Amino acid sequence: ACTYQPRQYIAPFDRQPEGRVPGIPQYFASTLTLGGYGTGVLVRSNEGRPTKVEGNPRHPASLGGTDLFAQAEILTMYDPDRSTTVLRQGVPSTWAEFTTTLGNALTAARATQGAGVRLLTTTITSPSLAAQIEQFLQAYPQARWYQYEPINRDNVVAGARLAFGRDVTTRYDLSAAQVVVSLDADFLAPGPGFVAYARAFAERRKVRKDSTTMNRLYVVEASPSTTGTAADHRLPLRADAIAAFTGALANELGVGGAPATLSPKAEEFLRAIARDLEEHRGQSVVIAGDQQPPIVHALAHLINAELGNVGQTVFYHEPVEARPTNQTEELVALVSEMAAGRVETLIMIGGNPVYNAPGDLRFADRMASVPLTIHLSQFVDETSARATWHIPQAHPLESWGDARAFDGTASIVQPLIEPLYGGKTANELLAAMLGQPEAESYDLVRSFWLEQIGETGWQVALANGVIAETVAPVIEPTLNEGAIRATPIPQPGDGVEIVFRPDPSLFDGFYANNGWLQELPRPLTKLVWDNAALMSPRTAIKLLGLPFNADRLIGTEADDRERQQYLEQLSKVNGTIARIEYRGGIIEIPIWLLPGHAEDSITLNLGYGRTHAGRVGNNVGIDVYPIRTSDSPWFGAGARVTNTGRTYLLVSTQDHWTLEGRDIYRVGEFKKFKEDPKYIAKEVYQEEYGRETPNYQSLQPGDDYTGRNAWGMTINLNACIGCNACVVACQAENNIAVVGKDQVSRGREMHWIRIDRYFAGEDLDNPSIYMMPVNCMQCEKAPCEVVCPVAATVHDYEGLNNMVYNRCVGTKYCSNNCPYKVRRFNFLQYSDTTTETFKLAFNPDVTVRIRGVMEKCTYCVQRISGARIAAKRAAVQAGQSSYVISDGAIQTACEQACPTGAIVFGDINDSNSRVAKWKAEGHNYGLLGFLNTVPRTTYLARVRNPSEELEK
Amino acid sequence: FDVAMSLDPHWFSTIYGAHYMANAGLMTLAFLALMMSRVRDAALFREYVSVKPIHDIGKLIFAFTVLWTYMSYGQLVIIWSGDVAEFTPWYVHRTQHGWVFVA
Amino acid sequence: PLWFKKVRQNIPALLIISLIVSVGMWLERYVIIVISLERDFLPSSWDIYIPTIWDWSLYIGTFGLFFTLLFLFIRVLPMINIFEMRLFLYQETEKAKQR
Ligand code: SF4
Ligand code: SF4
Ligand code: SF4
Ligand code: F3S
Repeated sequence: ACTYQPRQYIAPFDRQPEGRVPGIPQYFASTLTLGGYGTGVLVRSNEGRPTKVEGNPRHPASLGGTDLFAQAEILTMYDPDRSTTVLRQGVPSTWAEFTTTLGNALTAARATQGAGVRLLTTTITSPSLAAQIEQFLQAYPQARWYQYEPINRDNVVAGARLAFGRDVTTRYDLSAAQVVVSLDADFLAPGPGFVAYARAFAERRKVRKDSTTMNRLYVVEASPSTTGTAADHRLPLRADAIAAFTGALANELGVGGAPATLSPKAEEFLRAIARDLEEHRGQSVVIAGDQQPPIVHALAHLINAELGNVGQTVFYHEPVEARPTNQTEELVALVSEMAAGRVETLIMIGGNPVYNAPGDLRFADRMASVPLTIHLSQFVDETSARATWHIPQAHPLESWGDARAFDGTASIVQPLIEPLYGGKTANELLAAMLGQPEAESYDLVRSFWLEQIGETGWQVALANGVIAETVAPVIEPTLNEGAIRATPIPQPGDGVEIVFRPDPSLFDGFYANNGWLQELPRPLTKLVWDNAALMSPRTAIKLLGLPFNADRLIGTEADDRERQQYLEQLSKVNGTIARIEYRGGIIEIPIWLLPGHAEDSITLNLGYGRTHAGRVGNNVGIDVYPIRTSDSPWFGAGARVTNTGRTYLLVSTQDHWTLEGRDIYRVGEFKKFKEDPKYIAKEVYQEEYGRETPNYQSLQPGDDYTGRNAWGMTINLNACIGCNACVVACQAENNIAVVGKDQVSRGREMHWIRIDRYFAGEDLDNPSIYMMPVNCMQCEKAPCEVVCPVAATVHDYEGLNNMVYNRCVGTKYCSNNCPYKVRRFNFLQYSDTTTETFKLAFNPDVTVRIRGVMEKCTYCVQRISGARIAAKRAAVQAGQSSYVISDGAIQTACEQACPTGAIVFGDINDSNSRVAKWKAEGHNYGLLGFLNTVPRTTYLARVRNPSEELEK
Repeated sequence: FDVAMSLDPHWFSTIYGAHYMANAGLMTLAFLALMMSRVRDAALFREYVSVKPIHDIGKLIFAFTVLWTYMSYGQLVIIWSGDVAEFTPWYVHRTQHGWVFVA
Repeated sequence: PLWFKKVRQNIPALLIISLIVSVGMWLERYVIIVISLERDFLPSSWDIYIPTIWDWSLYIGTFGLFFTLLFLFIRVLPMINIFEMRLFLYQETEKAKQR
């Protein structure tokens, strides 16, 4: 009641760490794996605790950039639902008891040759684990490995075996690819080598005044994605007709294939693809998606070889996946051995087989046949609950290990903290099965990596983020024409198809407990906390019997606003439950309207419906894995939609999918941009004012900002792909709270940056998608500052917009005057207070907001203050009184996360800075300029490079 | 709106016109006070007009003066604080090339 | 209907018109604030406003506090100014004296 503040005790160390300065965060080089392939990350430890993850500039596949999963691994480690103890049968047990039971069980196996012993891991690329598994197989000859995961690359290795007769790894160097063609290949999505491909593609799309060339992207996909956004031409073909499309493409170029009866639009698309190809030989690449059948991969290799792209844009290396194999076939063989009762012991290392296996395999029922089941899941997953001897697994941020990225690099997974709840790694278990219990994970990876690179090599590897000796050698395989020519090449049919796609934020369902990813609005859909059956408007009209024409969305420029109003009226059918019958299964999942979807195709997103997940996501979405089948894991044949009425509430962060004829998004052509980079701005202003220049006049003086630092930001629309990595980075850096689905339904999501798609163009059933990131524009004449009565929002000496939490009384007037609506309010108590692990995840340099205050983008002021203090201290310690900040000294979290490099931050006044050079371009513009706000965050208009045969 | 505001079709004000009525009311009130002082001895005022009507008209002139100032300041502060570029050129020209001294 | 004289002299018509005017004034404040705030410059920042039960409860509650204070005023203090009324009576008597 008195004394203003309590006692606040302070507990220091008893022995100081040798290399740590208290109050100074440090950085460590580790590796994060997505689908078994590694990604070098630079992770920040504040006082021995991981808090932020950023890119490792020294590591390929992460040249200073990360994906949303690498950013969200921070909160995934701090989940309060992670496993803490060993469970024999749900009973808390010990590690020594499990070791004795494993040794006794393996003694019985020693009487045989391990015939009953079976393994079950995911896509393994770690050399240490692969060497220990091989040693265990030499000790037990009749044992089998059997690796499987729901998001695998079985079609890639199958196509490589069909074409070259051996296992090869295909790498794409997009930096020298003027024409790129994607056959249902979502290479701009989180996958193998996603950051490197997205960076090279973006740097080829960043056009300037002196620029002279620009690459072109062709994509053919069933459901639109991030790759289709950055495409100059997009063809919404069905998922089954893409194999026949590839055959027709190979046939048109004069190479062995098969002609196919296709639509006139697909015929004109084949024409243009073939014409732009053959004119860019060695400057082109054809990419086949992992979802497409093996024949599509083989035909793509053949097309690339004939065009001369091999050795220039397509490179072949030795396999980097340890054992490359058809994982679904090995899973069928394992469940067959389980049904026959041959297996006696089944050891699983992650992957959640009970939830991830296809529905027609009945993994849970056959799992009872094997008496001893053992699992390491890092959570109490569904499989561990139905298994004996559950062993908690150590998080990648608290364990020793290694991994291999695409093209092979063999980076080290360096821990940052002792395991919180204990928990062993995979190689520790493999050493336990090798008669070596109580083996330290440090000594295991250190013993394997020694005697190969040396002690000085291990020290250099820990210092940097890579190992310089390990890289996949370049090989030259031979192509088999007869095998790839004599292939059935399946044709579409059987009616409405189902396309199984990984969820953009949840992947295989591992991150269903992560609040940051579950709340992240999905790209192109903007849904949160839920799962839906995505279908085009025409498909929903025809199949669910909805009373709309779907032809009124077609029109010209004269009736564009009327078509947008009809699309608004049509969006009212979102939420209708549909009883999809695929192959003996009814799913009963609500529907959602995605305009770009191909007709007669429904996209179902994986990773929902879990029952033994954490408190977050414990019962979200409808499980699609039961209807998933082993014969076709990505495509479907025939389905029965069966509309049931019985609406379900779906929640979206935008609720309006069309810009109502305003100057929000600017698009141009490269041929006209070359002659004059300012032509887009000269347009609009003529149609709005009759002149080529808007003579905006203001009544306020503002401030000068001449000899001082002026912080500014530039967003390049030609590089944004909607990967939503900047949003998770902003959440992880600025302690942004996580509200429930109920609070998002009422429009109370808290996000300092948001990406908006606007589905614009003719037809509105085949629309171009425009993604645009929006944060605080930092208006020099900010209207949000002239309305807050307590002066809680003012302006900074450097032109920044100061939003002070402890002064806001919460009038909510600062938001109504914000033209861009980039201010979020704590209507209730949103920040977590009780959970200790979430309190450990908070960034100590940012205050955690309480109920009744406002938030908005602060240009990551903690990093600006740190660099300014460091610059002043370096200036006075040398006796200069200069105080000068380098260009790359400050990097906001959204700038570092972006794998494409679309966000550039720096000093406006320093003319040699990258931002000053970018803002001087002809296509640099600021949103809502008619309001004299003078924003410091500007946009670079999107420039397109379309073909003349398709446009004319 | 038609005679005066249409001179610059790029600008419009909703309070305008009501400002004209208060302006015309102040002008005709001062005109009435002048003409009353002129004809104060017409043998009709002398027998039927006292100081009460003169005091009431003086109070009306005072009330219409503060009313006109209130309308003009209201229009100014609305356009000034909300720095929208479609309404700023009006007060730009009236504050430029010496016109500020008139204001 | 207030333009006419018979309606202006009718008591029930005045009560109904006053009630309708009060409802229309609340609707006008709603149109000015909520409708204008729902759809702004950026179409992506568009949403709908649906009031809950608690702000309604505050509304009826404010009516009750208003009427509680009025009932206490009419119970303790005189609701018509007395000395002004007797002065008005004296003024009307003087006016009738001067015809
Ligand atoms: S700006 Fe954000 S959404 Fe766009 S590409 Fe960069 S990280 Fe992804
Ligand atoms: S974008 Fe909004 S919050 Fe940011 S400075 Fe401008 S008005 Fe203020
Ligand atoms: S600059 Fe910082 S606060 Fe602003 S959007 Fe980017 S990460 Fe968030
Ligand atoms: S009005 Fe001001 S008091 Fe807070 S809610 Fe906005 S900064």
